[PDB]
Amino acid sequence: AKRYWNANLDTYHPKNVSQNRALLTIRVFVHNFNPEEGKGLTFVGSPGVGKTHLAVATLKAIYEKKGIRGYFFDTKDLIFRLKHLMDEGKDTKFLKTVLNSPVLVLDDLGSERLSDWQRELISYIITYRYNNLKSTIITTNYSLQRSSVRISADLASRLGENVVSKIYEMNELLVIKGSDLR
Ligand SMILES: Nc1ncnc2c1ncn2[C@@H]1O[C@H](COP(=O)(O)OP(=O)(O)O)[C@@H](O)[C@H]1O
Ligand code: BEF
Repeated sequence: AKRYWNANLDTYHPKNVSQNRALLTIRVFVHNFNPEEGKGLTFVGSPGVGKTHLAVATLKAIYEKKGIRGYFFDTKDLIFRLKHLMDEGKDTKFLKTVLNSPVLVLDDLGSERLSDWQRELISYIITYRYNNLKSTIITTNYSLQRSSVRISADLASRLGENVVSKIYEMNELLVIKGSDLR
């Protein structure tokens, strides 16, 4: 939540061409934002590059220029939460607020390997937000370096083809290639 208390599109000073184009693409996005269009952004790249930074920035910028309140979740944290109240039987209120949210950030989306019930929820949340035009921002890890449909096949390996296909329709892809990480 608030290790990025200071993550503004203003505190952001791009450190290369990649980070600069992302910033301009975000500013255009935040400016032209209709929650009824269900368009999001997808941030890909290595660790320390600033993906989560820009995702939190985008979430705030939307809220400070459009007044639309969204949510930031770590994907694993969101999944563990839900799986609990899924098999506790009595909290749907949290699930609806997540699914029906105008803006949702899925941070570190299934970066590693996931169990069947984790793949169940991810596919569920994304298909719902795909069908009901609910704008959703994603940050994800890309392994091998040098290859864009590989950002899709590498993602599809741990999420499935169906999901990555829908992620590609709704979102614009922004690769971030900073070096030296954090
Ligand atoms: N252009 C930038 N300006 C200021 N701080 C940055 C920038 N890029 C990254 N950071 C900081 O570096 C740290 C790691 O970045 P992070 O967003 O977590 O990268 P990733 O999510 O890709 O791992 C964060 O604390 C973030 O605030
Ligand atoms: F350290 Be990461 F790419 F959120």
